[PDB]
Amino acid sequence: NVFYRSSKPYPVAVRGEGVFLYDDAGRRYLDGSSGALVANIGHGRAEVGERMAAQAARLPFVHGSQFSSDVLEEYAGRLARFVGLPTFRFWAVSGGSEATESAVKLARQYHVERGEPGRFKVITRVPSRELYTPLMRPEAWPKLPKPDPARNGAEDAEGLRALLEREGPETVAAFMAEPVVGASDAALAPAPGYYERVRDICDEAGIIFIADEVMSGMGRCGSPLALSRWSGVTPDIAVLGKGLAAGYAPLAGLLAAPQVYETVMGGFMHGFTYAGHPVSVAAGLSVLDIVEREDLTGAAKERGAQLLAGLQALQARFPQMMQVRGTGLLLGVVLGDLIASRIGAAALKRGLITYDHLLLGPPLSITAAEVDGLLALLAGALEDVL
Amino acid sequence: NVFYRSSKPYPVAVRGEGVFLYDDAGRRYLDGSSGALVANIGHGRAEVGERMAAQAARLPFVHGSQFSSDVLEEYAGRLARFVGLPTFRFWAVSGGSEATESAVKLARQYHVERGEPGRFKVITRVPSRPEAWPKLPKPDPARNGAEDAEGLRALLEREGPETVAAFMAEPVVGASDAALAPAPGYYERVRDICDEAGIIFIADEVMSGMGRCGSPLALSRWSGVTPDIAVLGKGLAAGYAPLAGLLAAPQVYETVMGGSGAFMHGFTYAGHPVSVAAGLSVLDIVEREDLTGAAKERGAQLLAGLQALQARFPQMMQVRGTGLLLGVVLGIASRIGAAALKRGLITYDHLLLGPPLSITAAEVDGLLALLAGALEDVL
Repeated sequence: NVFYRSSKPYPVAVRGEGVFLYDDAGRRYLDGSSGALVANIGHGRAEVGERMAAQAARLPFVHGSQFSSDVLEEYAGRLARFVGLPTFRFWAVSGGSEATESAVKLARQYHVERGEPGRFKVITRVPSRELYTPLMRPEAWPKLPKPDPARNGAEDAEGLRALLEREGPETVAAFMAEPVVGASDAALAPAPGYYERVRDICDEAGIIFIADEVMSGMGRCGSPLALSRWSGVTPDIAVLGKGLAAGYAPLAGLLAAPQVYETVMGGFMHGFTYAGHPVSVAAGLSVLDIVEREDLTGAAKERGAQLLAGLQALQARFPQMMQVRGTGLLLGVVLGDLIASRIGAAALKRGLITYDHLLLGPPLSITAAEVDGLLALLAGALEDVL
Repeated sequence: NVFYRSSKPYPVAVRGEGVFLYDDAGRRYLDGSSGALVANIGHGRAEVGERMAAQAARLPFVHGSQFSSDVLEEYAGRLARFVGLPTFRFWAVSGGSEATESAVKLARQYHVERGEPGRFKVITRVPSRPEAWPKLPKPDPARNGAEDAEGLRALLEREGPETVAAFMAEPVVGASDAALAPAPGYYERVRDICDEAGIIFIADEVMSGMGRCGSPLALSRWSGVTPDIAVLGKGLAAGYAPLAGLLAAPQVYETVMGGSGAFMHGFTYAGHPVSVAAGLSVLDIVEREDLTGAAKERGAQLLAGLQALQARFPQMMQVRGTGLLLGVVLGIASRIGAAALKRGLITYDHLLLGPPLSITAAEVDGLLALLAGALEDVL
């Protein structure tokens, strides 16, 4: 009675242990992409399950329009401190899209509250009521060129000033970007100096800098927030998701600078039935305890380096691997002729889960031996197809 | 460090037990609207917690583009059977809006697969591009059910059925018009009109379903009528997990699968094992404690209580109720809600009421006593 996403055959999963998944045929798979870069701390954590059970028995649900909860109050502070934004305000939601839309809405409202309704444009980067209707206009979404990792970071970032100049800085509300790109361009990352310059340009222009960390955050890239890898730069709004509760509960949200929060509170949103959901928040808190206790951020750095080195080593045997990239445990492989689905299918056949581009990112808790196993499975898939 | 929704006070809740909530200040509140008609089986069900914990320890997450799960396969069948749509296909998502969005996209894709891309309009009903969303007048229970529904056919002829993909409606209206329900014969006529027009009938039971209105699905109260797509949420996991979804008739499912063979690619947590496990546990309880039957009994008691109050407060222009989904039309509601909260009663010119289906007879009387006090304060 399941409405499958497509007519293809869907294996039925029955168990998840660590970095592995098992189906109802006994087949075992190494979760090379943590599902969709979601299962950051691995599968089968009884610790998280116990925490969710305790919250369900104590206080499972309250609607945010009526009550806050002790677990949300606790988690908000814990999360803010972990990511290095101790004074920021946490807006909890159930998914990444809700979190992203909340961020955009907030950026727009911020300027309207300050008496600057002319600021409505939201700049985004390739390849990633009456007060809000301007966001519906095509002109509200100007595009910044794709970053060029081979160019001096600050110089590359200056492209933002150029765009602002032609758009008219007084018409711009914000600039939103994934510090390290996800699926759109597998693990593409700007050169050093890029975000430091972006932060400064945004401050000069008076626009809100939104960091989309839905995929790159929570230790994934070897740092609490990937943006911090660039001289500790901090955004005005950080968007979180997927890895927040690491697959244990539908949890996402954003962290807003005090200035932004206070502006909107003076003079935010209504729906979201499960926004701030106690059981889901408890899952996030338990996951955070683990991320910190096991120093998975540090683990992502070490294991990420090992996996990247392995992918680079494979290029000699498979020169069809046009480019290999990685920041922490968010890596990418660009393929070409001297398909990503063809190699993905072959990988699955061999028991390797993956996301012309291949996005890789196993659980931050993966062991060194398991990283080598992942590489061996990938080599087999490449051999089958190439 | 919490980003509150507004500058007003948001008491910090710390415990939920049965139909009661308690804050860190010691205060107790009677959850008269189950939050937002979400907590259908009451608060603090350790049973559900244990089921979620067991799932988290066994298989917490798989992405639907890669794997299905044994718990989802189990739940899909159990849910389908419980709601009276045993052969329907379950599409799981994490929230009501995702479910409704999915239903509309499915209805539109259905016609595209059949070579009728012109059918793009989705008819909805007041007050639940503009031209793509025709509006049917709100129901009039004072009018004959079939007579009232006939307006849908007239609207179809006005719009041109060849340009319509579906008709979506809440069997019993929610907050838009507190518990407004059509007269007998309404949906029976709707079903026939849709069949004749060849359009998809979508029943939005996100608030009205899962026993809320004294039936597995509220639509069934109208001669067992079944939709082509039933949208569910809220009461699904009853506040224990963000879970929602839709059940599609085999005809609809097979048409998409037999055509392009693909539906949707978004929704990271769609089919989420832990949330689905909560839904399965909630379903076990709903069936075991016959909460659908309870809603009918407790609902009749609460409605009678509201009608008695109406005799005292003529400002209560209308008092309505279907199972435990009730409404009070005033001729104001906001002030009553504020006065009620001060007295310890949680509420949703309309007042929507709907306590947990597990509420006891004594607790219904307690709810009525608190409401009476709030009414006296304002009226």
